[PDB]
Amino acid sequence: PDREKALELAVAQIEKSYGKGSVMRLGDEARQPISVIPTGSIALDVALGIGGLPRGRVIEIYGPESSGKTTVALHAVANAQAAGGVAAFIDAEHALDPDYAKKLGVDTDSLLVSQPDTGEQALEIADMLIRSGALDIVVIDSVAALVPRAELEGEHVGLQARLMSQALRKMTGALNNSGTTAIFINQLTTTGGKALKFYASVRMDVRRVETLKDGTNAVGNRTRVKVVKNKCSPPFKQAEFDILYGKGISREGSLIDMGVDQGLIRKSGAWFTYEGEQLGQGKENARNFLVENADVADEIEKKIKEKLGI
Ligand code: NA
Repeated sequence: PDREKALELAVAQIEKSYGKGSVMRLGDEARQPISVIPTGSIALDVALGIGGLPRGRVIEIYGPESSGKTTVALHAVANAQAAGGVAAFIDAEHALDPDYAKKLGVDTDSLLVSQPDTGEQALEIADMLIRSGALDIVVIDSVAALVPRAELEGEHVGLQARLMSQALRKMTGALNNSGTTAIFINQLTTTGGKALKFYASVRMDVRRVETLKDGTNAVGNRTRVKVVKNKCSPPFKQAEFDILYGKGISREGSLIDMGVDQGLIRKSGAWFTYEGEQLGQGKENARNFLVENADVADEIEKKIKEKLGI
């Protein structure tokens, strides 16, 4: 009785002294912001607690080569644009496929792109963009590619981490004020991510778990994402979803998964049913049905959000 108040007091002082998400019980509900950047998977949006990526914060998305981390980033870009936002993409990798981006939903024509000469030029340009107040989202591809000028110009070793540290402490204020989200893509956490690990409000570990198949042909990959860090909602939640080659994150696939998870979609055998109606036999028909019938896919989306507050 007398200790329940001391803990509430303790938590409050921590909250006041260090910020809103400085301590949380893992069973807590998330405090919902006004706006967020949805990820493309409702499952991931739920895993993040606040229904998507936070605004005015640093995000890290890391994983192996071709884990899907860039696909997740590009979906964040599409949704930011889809709600009238402007996007930028700081590219030190030169791997971007705009056609793939296009099929996800990215307005590539409007997408600001920069291919900077050095790591510090990359971060300075990003910061220049962020302070404009005009961007909703900027993506940095990638952390490891942010090679310092000195190293590129042929000149001890350790200053890439120092470059990130310096840049992030300056960038973090610019992001809060602007309400711009910065997503750092990072490989396997790798060459400056040790500062990013503490500056990031969200960190997402992205991985392939199995190849999806249409008979013997590889159509895509089931993808798993763990929110290892989350300052806006309890951390350590994970989600799975499908990335289909040439299309990206199957929005409809996630609606079904979370649909059955939430009891909104029942399962009379291999038949997925919704509201007395039938959606399809097997996952693909249920999936294909939802894209062909966008109105019911939004019905299922609104219902899932209502049950969880997302
Ligand atoms: Na790409």
